[PDB]
Amino acid sequence: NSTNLPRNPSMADYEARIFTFGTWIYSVNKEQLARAGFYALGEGDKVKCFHCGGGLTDWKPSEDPWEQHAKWYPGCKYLLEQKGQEYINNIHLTHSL
Ligand SMILES: CN[C@@H](C)C(=O)N[C@H](C(=O)N1CCC[C@H]1Cn1nnnc1Sc1ccccc1)[C@@H](C)OCC#CC#CCO[C@H](C)[C@H](NC(=O)[C@H](C)NC)C(=O)N1CCC[C@H]1Cn1nnnc1Sc1ccccc1
Ligand SMILES: [Zn+2]
Repeated sequence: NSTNLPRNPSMADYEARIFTFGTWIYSVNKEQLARAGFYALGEGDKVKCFHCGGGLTDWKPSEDPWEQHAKWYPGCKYLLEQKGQEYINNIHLTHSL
């Protein structure tokens, strides 16, 4: 019929997300992480996408969350929505060496 809404529709609001990044000890921008649909799980730099539940760790001190979301989770709709299919495609294209 119609499909694909978020698994944890309680992390849909940016506020709810930066909420968790209060005790964030990492140089990976909390805001860009939250703004990218991410939220800390409570262990390490372990985050997830609120929509596609895509998990990410091992963040480099200067990674751009938006680039990572594309790469690891191309089929996220939230990503598609905020960034558009060219972005995702462009990211993946630059990757190629
Ligand atoms: C650099 N920028 C950061 C953001 C980054 O890229 N981080 C990477 C990362 O977090 N990734 C890579 C894609 C997946 C994601 C990890 N992930 N996925 N899901 N959750 C997570 S982390 C997490 C976990 C819990 C809560 C929140 C987050 C990565 C470096 O982090 C490590 C991790 C982990 C984990 C795991 C899942 O493992 C796979 C499912 C797989 N296991 C299987 O049973 C598969 C289905 N069977 C084939 C797996 O571990 N594999 C598959 C073949 C062998 C191994 C791959 N491998 N080889 N050597 N090391 C590895 S582990 C690995 C995983 C992804 C990329 C590279 C290496
Ligand atoms: Zn996602």
